[PDB]
Amino acid sequence: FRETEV
Amino acid sequence: QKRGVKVLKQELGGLGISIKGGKENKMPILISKIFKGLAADQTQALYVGDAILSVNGADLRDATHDEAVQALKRAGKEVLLEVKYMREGSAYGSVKAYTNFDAERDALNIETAIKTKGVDEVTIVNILTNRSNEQRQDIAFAYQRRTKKELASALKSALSGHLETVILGLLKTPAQYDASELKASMKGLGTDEDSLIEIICSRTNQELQEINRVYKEMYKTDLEKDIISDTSGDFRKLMVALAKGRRAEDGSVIDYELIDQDARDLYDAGVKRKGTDVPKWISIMTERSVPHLQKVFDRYKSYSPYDMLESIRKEVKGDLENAFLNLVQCIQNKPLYFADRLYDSMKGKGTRDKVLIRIMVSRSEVDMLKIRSEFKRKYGKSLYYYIQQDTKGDYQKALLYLCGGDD
Ligand SMILES: [Ca+2]
Ligand SMILES: [Ca+2]
Ligand SMILES: [Ca+2]
Ligand SMILES: [Ca+2]
Ligand SMILES: [Ca+2]
Repeated sequence: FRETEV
Repeated sequence: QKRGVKVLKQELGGLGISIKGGKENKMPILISKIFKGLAADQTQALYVGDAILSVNGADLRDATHDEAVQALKRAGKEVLLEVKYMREGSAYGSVKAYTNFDAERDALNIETAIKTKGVDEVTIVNILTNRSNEQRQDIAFAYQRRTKKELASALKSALSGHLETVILGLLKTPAQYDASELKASMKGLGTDEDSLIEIICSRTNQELQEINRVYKEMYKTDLEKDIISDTSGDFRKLMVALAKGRRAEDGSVIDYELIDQDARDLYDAGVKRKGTDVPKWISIMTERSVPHLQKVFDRYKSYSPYDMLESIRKEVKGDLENAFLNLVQCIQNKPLYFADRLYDSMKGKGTRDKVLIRIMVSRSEVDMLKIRSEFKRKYGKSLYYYIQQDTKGDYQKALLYLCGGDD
C-alpha cells in the first residue's frame, strides 16, 4: 500500500 | 525485455506517476499509477506494473522506497528510465490487451449501447471480447463510477440467450468465474460431474489456491465442503484431493527411481490384480508433479500392455472413470484435452454450449493458441471453422473473437 507520487 | 523511455518532467505532477515497492518490502520499484494527461501519460510508453531499474544511469534494482523517491524526484527535467514489465502473464492466450484502452470511454460507449434502441450488442461484443480480463475489471469500475450501477447487472438485463452467458462470464475474474462455475455444477438436485471434473482436473496449484479463497468469499462456505456434500465414494476422495491444489511443484531434478516405482505401483494396483487399489491411484496421480507423472505414464507402458488411459477404461467405471480419464489427459497434454472437449461440444447434433462457452472464456488468456494448434492438427480444420458452423449471430461473433482467428 506504500505509494509515493513522483 | 528491458526497454528505455524518455520522460520530460512538468512542474505539475513531475513525472506524473506513483510508485510502490523497494527492497524494504522485497519488491522492485513498480509504477503504481499513471496520472491522466501528465508527463508519463503523454509518452504512452509506460504501463502500470512496470519496474523502474535505472533513472539517468542511477541503478534502482536494490533500492529502498525512499532511495527510489529521492532518485526520481531529484532527476532533471529530461529523464531516461530503464523499464521492464515485471507482471506475469501468458504468451499463448488469444485475447491480448487492447492498445488504446480508456476505461471511461469504453464504459460510456457500453452505456450508450445498452440504452440504444434494441440494444447494440455489436459494440458490446466488439469491446468486451477485445479487452483483457483486468481491462474488463477497469471498465466495470468506471461504469459503476459513472452510472452508479453495476455493469454486470446492467448487461444481464440488456442481453439474453447464449450471448448473455458469454458476456457475463468474461466480466468475472478467472477465480470468480471458476468459483461460480463450480458452484453451478453442485447446486441443485444433482451434480454436473462433467463440469466439476473439467475444472478440478485442469486447474493448476496457483489457480486452485485462488479459487478456494474466492469460493469462500462468494458463498461463505468452503469448496471442499460443497464437494463433500455433492459427491460420494472414491469420486469424492479424488475430487477433494485434487481441489486442494497442493500437488508437488515441478522441481529441477528428475527422480528416475521414483518414476519406476510409481509406474510399478500403478500397475500393481490396477490391471495386475483383480479389483483396484483406488487410494494408491489417487495418491500418485494427485501428489506427484505433472512433469513427473508424464514420465511415469511412459514408464507405465513398459510394464503394462495398455497405456494409462486404456487401463482406466478397464479398471473403473462411472464418474470415477471419467475423472481419471480427464485427469490423465490434463497431465499428458492439457491444450489437446481442451481441443478434444471443444470438438465433442460441437461435433454432434446441436451444441454443448455450456462447455463451449466455459472453455472459450477461461482459456482465452491462458493457452487458447496451443488449443488451436492441437485442434487444427488433429481435426484438419480450425476451431474457428467449427465455431462458425455451430453458432450464429452475435453469439458466434463473440466466440470467434475469443478464438482469436483462423487456424
Ligand atoms: Ca438487438
Ligand atoms: Ca437477460
Ligand atoms: Ca446438488
Ligand atoms: Ca484390476
Ligand atoms: Ca454441432
